[PDB]
Amino acid sequence: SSGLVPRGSHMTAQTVTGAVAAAQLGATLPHEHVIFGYPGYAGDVTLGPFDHAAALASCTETARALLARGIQTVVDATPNGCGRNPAFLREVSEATGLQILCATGFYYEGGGATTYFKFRASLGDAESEIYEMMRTEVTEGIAGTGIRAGVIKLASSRDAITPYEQLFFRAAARVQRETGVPIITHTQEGQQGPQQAELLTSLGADPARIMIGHMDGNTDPAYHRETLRHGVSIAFDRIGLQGMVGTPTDAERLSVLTTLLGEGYADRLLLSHDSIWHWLGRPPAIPEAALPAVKDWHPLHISDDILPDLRRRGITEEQVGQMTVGNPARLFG
Amino acid sequence: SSGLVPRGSHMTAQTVTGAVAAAQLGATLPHEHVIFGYPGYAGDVTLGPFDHAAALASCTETARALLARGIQTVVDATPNGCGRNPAFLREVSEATGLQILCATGFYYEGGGATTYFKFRASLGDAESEIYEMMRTEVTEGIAGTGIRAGVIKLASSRDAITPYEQLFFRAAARVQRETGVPIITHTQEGQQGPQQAELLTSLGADPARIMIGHMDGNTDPAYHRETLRHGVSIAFDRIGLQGMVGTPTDAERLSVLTTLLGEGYADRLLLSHDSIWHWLGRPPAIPEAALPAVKDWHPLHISDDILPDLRRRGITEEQVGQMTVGNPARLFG
Ligand SMILES: [Co+2]
Ligand SMILES: [Co+2]
Ligand SMILES: [Co+2]
Ligand SMILES: [Co+2]
Repeated sequence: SSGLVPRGSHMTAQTVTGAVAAAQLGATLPHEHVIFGYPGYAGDVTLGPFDHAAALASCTETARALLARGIQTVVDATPNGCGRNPAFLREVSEATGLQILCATGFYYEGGGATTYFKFRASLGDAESEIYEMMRTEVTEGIAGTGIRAGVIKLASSRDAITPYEQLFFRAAARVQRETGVPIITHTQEGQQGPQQAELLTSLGADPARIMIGHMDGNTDPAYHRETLRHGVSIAFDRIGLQGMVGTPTDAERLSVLTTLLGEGYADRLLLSHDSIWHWLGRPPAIPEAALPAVKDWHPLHISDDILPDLRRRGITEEQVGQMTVGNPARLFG
Repeated sequence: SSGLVPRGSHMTAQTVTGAVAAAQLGATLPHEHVIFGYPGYAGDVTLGPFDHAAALASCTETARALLARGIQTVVDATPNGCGRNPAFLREVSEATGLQILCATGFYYEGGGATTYFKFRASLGDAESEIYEMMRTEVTEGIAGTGIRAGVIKLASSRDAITPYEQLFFRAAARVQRETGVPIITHTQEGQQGPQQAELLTSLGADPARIMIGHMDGNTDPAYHRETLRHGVSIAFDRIGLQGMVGTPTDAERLSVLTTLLGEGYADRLLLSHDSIWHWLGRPPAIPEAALPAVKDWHPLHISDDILPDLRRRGITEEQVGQMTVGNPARLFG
C-alpha cells in the first residue's frame, strides 16, 4: 500500500449484487448511466413509458460489449431523482456478470429533483434528513430492497456550490467519515472543482475516497492542478460528448490529460463517458447539427479510441492501467 | 342557459371513475390535492415510502367528511410530476362515492419537475410533445389506465409567464379548442392572473372553461377586476393557508371577496383550499411559529367557517350556491 491509502472504516465495494473485493473490480468506468431520465420524465409516462424488455435487452447488450473490452465494473452515477433504479441494475448485472455500483444523492440545484429538499430545508433540518438518507442507503439498502449504494453522488452549480447543494456536501462528508464510502461528483460547466475539493476535505472527508467529476469540462490545466492540490482524484468523465453545451472536443480533453500525465498525476486521474445506455421518457430527438457532438458518446469509446490514442502519444501501459484499474481499486474498493 | 355558456365541443365532466353529467357534480371544491409531493419526494423513498393502506384510510375518511358537508365533487389539481396518481384517486372515489376529476399538466418553472421538458425544448418541438400528452390524457387516458384527465392544469411564475411555461399554455389552448376540456391555473405570489387570462383567450381558449387560480394571493381588488375583464372565472382557492409565504389572512381574502361579490361577480368566483390530504415523501415537520398558518388549511374549512361568515356578512344563499354549485357545473360539466 504505497501512496495515499484511504480507509479508516470499510475495505470493499458494495455493488448491486453484493460485496466485492478491491481485487475483483478489474478495469472500471467510474461514471456512466445504465438508464437515465431528466427529472420530469415520469410525468411524461403516458407517451414515454419504460419498455422493460427493450431496456433489459439493450442494457445487457451494452454490458456484454464492455465485458468484451475487459471492463468488469461500472459505477452508475445516476442521482436519486434522475431515474435511479437499483432493482433494474441488479437484473442487468445478474444477466451478464458485469459488476455495477449504484449511487445515493440528488443532482445540482438547476438540474435535479430539487423542489422537495429545498422545501424541507425551509421548514427544518434538511441536512440531517439527507444525511439519514445517504447513511441508510449506503449501510442498509435503497427502498427496502437490500441493494446498497456503493458511492455517494454530489453535484454543484456553475457559479457557486449553492446553499442547497451544500446541505448535501455536509451530509455526504459525515457519511464518508462514518463509513468510508467513496464520493463522486458532478461539476457544472467546468467550474467549482477546486471549491468542491476544498469543501469536502475541510469537512473531514477522505481525499483518497473522493473523485471530483466532469473536470474535462475545463481546458486550463491550471484549474485541474489547483484541484489535484487537495489529494483528491479527478475524472475526465464525459469523454466523447463534444461541443454539446459548454463541452470541449476530445482533442482538447486529450491535450490537458497528456499535460497532466507528463506531470506525474496518473495515480489521480480517471476516465469515463457519462453515457446513457437507455433514456427514460420519450426517445430524445436530436437535431441534425448535433449529431457530431454525440457520435462518440457511448461506453466503448474509451476502450476503442482513447486508450490507443494515448498509448500512441507516449502514455505507457502502466499509466493506462493505473487510471483504469489501479485508481478505481483504491477509490471504490 | 343564461350568461356565458362554454361548449363548442364536449358537454360532460370526465372523472376518475368515468363520465358524469353536469347535473351530477353537486357542490364542488375546484382545487384540492388528494395526495401531493414536491418534485423530488420519490428520491426520498427509502425513508419516506408511500403507506398505501394508511393513505387510502386517511383519504377516504376526508372524502367522507366532505360528502357529509354535501360536497359531491373534488377537482384534484395535482401536476404530473407532483405525485399525480389516477389509480389511487379512483380507489378513493370507488370506496366513497365522492367524484374526483384529475388533471394533466406540469407545475410552474421554479416548482415542478421542470428539467425534462426544458431539455426536450432545447433539442426540439416541446410544445407539440406537451400538446400530444395533454390530448391523449384528456381523450384516451393516463399511463395506459383508461382514466382520463378532467382538467388541464397550468401554472406560471411570479415575475412573468416564462418561455418554458408558455409552451404549456400554448399546448393547453389548442387542446381546449379541440376538446372543450376545462383549464385551471396556478398563479405565483398573486401575480400574472391578468397576463394569464389575456394569453389564454388571445390564443382562442374558451374563457367560459378557464379558471384562473390562487387569485386570493393578491389583496388589491383592482387586480381581480382586470382579470375578470377577460370573461374567465377566478378562484380564491388557498383559503385557510394564512401568512405562509406571501399568503394573506382569510380576513384579507374575505374583504376582497365581499367587495367583488357586491359588484356582481358571483357567477365568476370559486372557492377552494388547495389542501393536501396526505403528503408524499416524509411527513412534513412544521415549525412552531407556523402552526397558525396551517391551522385552517384543510378541506372542511370552507363548509364550516367560510360559507357561514359570508352569509352573516350579507352574502345570499343564491350567491353561495352560484359559487359552489352553479359555477362548477358550467366550468367542469
Ligand atoms: Co453530471
Ligand atoms: Co452523469
Ligand atoms: Co398551486
Ligand atoms: Co394546488
